[PDB]
Amino acid sequence: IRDLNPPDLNVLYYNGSRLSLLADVQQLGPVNAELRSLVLNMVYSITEGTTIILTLIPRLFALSAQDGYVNALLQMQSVTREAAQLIHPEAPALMQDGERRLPLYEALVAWLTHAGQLGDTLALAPVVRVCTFDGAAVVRSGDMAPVIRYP
Amino acid sequence: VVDGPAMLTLQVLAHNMAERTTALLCSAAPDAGANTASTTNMRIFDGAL
Repeated sequence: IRDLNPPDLNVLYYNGSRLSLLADVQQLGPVNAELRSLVLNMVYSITEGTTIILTLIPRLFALSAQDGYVNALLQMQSVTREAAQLIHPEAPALMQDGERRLPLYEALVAWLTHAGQLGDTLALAPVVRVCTFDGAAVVRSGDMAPVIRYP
Repeated sequence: VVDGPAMLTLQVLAHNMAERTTALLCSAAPDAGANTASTTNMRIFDGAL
């Protein structure tokens, strides 16, 4: 997405290991296939209950003052920390046919089927997990491992 | 020991005067880099004349 806009993002971390990755160019074809797979699943999470959830943005930035567990969310690199500093949103009222329906419930289930699904949509599925039989908590790099399907 | 004609310089007091000593309470607490959700309500009260 940087290549469509005339720093930095290379370094990962896991188990304390520092490791970067080798890449030079990316073809403009498959990036559009990845990006169109994003933004369709991005849009399909936004439902009528989401704007009600957006009114709780002033609540979280007040709650991150009080508990460090809420401070474990924002990480200073999220948009929502700096978004809460400027925008004070408020709820729309009143919803059409609000007696018969549940807007907060419908926003979550549509969110769980598109955005929470998207970890499957870009890469392939995690078909396989690991079940050692003689119990080895760590399977070392360069060794075999027992293998059992994952649903 | 004060000279004679320098006494007449006191007329400048007719140009600038002041009134009473006023008590003060001043409260601004706690200064930045200290304000935490545990520590909001407590203040530092200081005084001056």
